[PDB]
Formats: sequence, structure tokens, C-alpha cells
Amino acid sequence: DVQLVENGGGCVKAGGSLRLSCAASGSTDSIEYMTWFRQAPGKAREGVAALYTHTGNTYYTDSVKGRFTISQDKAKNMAYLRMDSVKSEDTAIYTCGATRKAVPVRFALDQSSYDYWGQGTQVMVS
Amino acid sequence: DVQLVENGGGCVKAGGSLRLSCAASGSTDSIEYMTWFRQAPGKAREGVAALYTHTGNTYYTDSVKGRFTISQDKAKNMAYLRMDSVKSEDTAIYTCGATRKAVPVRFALDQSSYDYWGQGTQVMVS
Amino acid sequence: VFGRCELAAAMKRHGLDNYRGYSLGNWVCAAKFESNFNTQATNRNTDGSTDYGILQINSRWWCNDGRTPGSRNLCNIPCSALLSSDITASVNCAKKIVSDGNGMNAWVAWRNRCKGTDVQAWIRGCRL
Amino acid sequence: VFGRCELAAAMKRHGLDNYRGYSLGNWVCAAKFESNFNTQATNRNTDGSTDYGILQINSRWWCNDGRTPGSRNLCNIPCSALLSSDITASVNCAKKIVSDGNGMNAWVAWRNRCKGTDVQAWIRGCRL
Repeated sequence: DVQLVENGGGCVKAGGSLRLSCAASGSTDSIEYMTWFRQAPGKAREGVAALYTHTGNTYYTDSVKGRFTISQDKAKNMAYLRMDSVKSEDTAIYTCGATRKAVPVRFALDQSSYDYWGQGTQVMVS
Repeated sequence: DVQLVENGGGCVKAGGSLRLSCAASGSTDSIEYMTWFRQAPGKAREGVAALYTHTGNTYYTDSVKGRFTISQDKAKNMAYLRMDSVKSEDTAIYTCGATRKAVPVRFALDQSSYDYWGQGTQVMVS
Repeated sequence: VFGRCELAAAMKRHGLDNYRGYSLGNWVCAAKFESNFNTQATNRNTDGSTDYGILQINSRWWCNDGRTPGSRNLCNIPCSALLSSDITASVNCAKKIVSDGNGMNAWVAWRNRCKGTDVQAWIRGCRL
Repeated sequence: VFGRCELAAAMKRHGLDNYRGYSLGNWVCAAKFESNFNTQATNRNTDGSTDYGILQINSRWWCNDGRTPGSRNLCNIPCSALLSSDITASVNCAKKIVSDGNGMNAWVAWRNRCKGTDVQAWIRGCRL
């Protein structure tokens, strides 16, 4: 039982730096993966940057490769996604998904695999 | 047969002035009502500022009372909604709804009565 | 087919005279361009609503036919009453329609032809 | 119930020794805290998946029991084989599980007790 709350977002022009913050509550011990899914208008939800809470390995989608950085803290049960060199296509609603089971790496970006989600936080680019 | 296209929006400072502009094409003679519906995250679509093309009577929701002003031009079949004293709650996606029929006043802000919708335009408040 | 002058006289009797600051010519013109002076005339709509009465009152918001989706039936008067051979129901519901707040602009015929025109010519010479 | 030293010897014979840079103690501790040296133990899950084998291999991603939604059966080995009285299938699928990339961190018991702990004590005195 983990409830996900997103923080940050808002206005950042192209090339700016913006940090998205996500937190976990309840039975945070069972948390295994933390991923950000962008619900762009007219496009289905898709993973952006998966993560493993314990090992810390980061997996990124080809679009956001070399641009976004995702890390987390074990004592706080929060993971944040730094973004840079944002472009027009980056406009979407980001959801900080979560799961309570050890998902395979190839399925780390799969929305269906995850068993928890948080309120959508928007990201827009001027 | 009228298709609605939105313009403007985007990032704006709190208390700033924003001019959302909307347009109609095709069989625009049948156009009767033009209204702005804000699809805020986690909230269902709701009317904001109903307007009548011919009489010009302007009807606003209690939230946007005394703040937003809606006006249109008969020759340019365009209706724009000025925004002032914007706050965080105003942050939402505004949709330029329209109708081909004379809806009652009480239902002027109800989406179900309307028949035409446009592409949602993003509105941001810092 | 209803007569022009007789319809104007009946409307004046019913009390629609000087309703919402509109002369009888406006109403006579609107009815003539709406139903060609036929209370039995009906017209379908793409949404499924059907106009009723001499003034072509829409069922989706005014009269409950039971065949149109989302019938608000604000007048609460059955569409059959508007379809009746008498014009009382049509004028009774048109009073509520005009009193809605937007006046006579709601009806398409009135705006198309009856608005900003010599509506008095329609009633001229009727000896009312 | 498998013997602890005998279980370690069987795992060493199977080739699991020094797999993914993990000593036999890690595997022994993981098995002990997963199924208490029992290959016949099975546990349900809220999502409907059922763990199988001595190492408690989950069916949703590893073995196809046919009774769990979204069975990705990555080990493509029937859950019955893991449920078998031998530990061959369990170790065979555990090799793929640990080879996934995250190591033995996938197994909850290993992280809880066999991670950063004197796992070598489990195999100590087993004359292997």
C-alpha cells in the first residue's frame, strides 16, 4: 500500500532546468521500482525513466537518453527526475508510477506492470 | 458544421494578463454559443465563461466572476477570453466549446448541451 | 393554414402583445418564417430533436416528446399540446422562451428575417 | 524438507556456485528464508500470482501456471517443474532471475536477511 504524490513541474522554457519530485507513503518498504510516465496530449502513457530503489540502476527511453537524470533517497522514499534541454515534444503530464514487485528490466517502462500511480503533474515548455 | 481552433495560452505570471483567442470556420452562421471549458487535472470539465454570439450577453462562473472577460466579433467569428488575477487554481486546459443551437441560459455552462469542441489549449500560472 | 390578421388578433387576445418589448409584427413575422403559418408542421434535427407548434418550439428543451434525448422540457408542456389545432400552447411556451433572457434572437427565423426589419408591415392593415 | 548442507551441495553441483558473483551462502540463505528448505511450498499474491519452488519463483513473470493474469513466463518453465520434488528447475529459473541485471535483489528474503550479512555462516561446517 503505497500512495504516490508528485511535486514540481510548471513552467520552464526550452533549455531550462526543472526538477520533478515524487514521494511515497504508507508501506514504502515494498517499493521496488520508480518510473515517470508522460501522458502527452493525443498520445498514450509511456515510460520515461525507470529506476530501482535498492540497486539504483537507471533505465531511460531513447527520447530522453542523455538529458533526464533520475535518482532517489532510501531514507526519504522519494525519487526526483531532473530535466534539461527540454523541447516542444516534452509537453505532457508526468506520472510517477510505482510497483510492489520486482519487475524485469525490459518491463521497467511498462505501465501495466506497475501496481501504483500518483496524481499527474504537468510539464510544459515555452 | 463548425470546427473550433484555440490560440494563445501558455505560461503567464500570477496576476498577469493573458488573451485566449478562439476561431470558427465552415458553417459559422449556425454558431450560437461560445464558451470556455477548463479541464483541470484530476477535475472534470466545467464551463468558465459562456457567451452569445449575437446578443453578446456574457455569463461567468462564480470562480471567474469579475476577473475574466469574454468578447467576440461578428465579422471575424472569433471569441477571445481575457484573463486577469490568475492563480494556481486557474491552471488547466481550456477548451473552446460551441453550439449550433440556442441552448437555455441555465445550461449555457453545461458541456452536454454543446455540440462542437476544439483542441485543448494549455494555460499555465507561475 | 392560419390567417395572418386573424393570427395577430388571437395573439393580441392571448396577452403576448408588448411582451419583452416586441410588437406583434415581430411575432407574426417569426411564426410565418418558422412554420409558414402551420401549427401541425414539424421539422427534424440532426441531434434527434423535433420542432413543434406554429413557432417551431424545440422538444429537446421545451416540450417532452419522449423521443428526443436529453429533454429538458423547460416549458413542461407536451409536444402534442403544441401540435394541437389551437395556438395557445405555442404562444404560452414562446413566452417562456423569450423570457429566458436572450429575447427573440433564440429563434432562427426571427434573427434571419424579423430582426431589424419593418416588422410592422406584416400587421399593417389588419384592423386590430 | 531439504537439508541445509545437502541443499548447498546440490546447488554447487548444479553449477549455481559463484554465479553473478554470489557465494553459495547467499543462495542457501535465500532459499532458507524463502521456503524454509521446501520445494513444495506455494504462496498466493494480491495480484493473483503464486510463488513456486524452493526459492519461491513468482509465476507472473517466471513460470506459466495458466492461472495468473499477464503471465510473461520469462523462464518459460512450467510452474509444476519448479513445484517438482527436485531443485533443478528452481535453480535453473533462479539463474535467469539473478542474471536479469539487478542480481539477487529481486528476491525479497535475500534483501531482507541475506544482503550485507554473514551469508558464509550458512554454509560453514557443511564440508563442501
